[PDB]
Amino acid sequence: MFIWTSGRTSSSYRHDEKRNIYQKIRDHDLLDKRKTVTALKAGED
Repeated sequence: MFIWTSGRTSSSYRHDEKRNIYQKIRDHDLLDKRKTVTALKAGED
């Protein structure tokens, strides 16, 4: 979806390496479907 406004900013989305890791771990879960069910939650604090 394009933009109607105007005020392009910096990356901070593709740059940061720790910003493109989430899609990684989740990729490791795809192989957990067989492993035990959910466990040890994680979010904030």
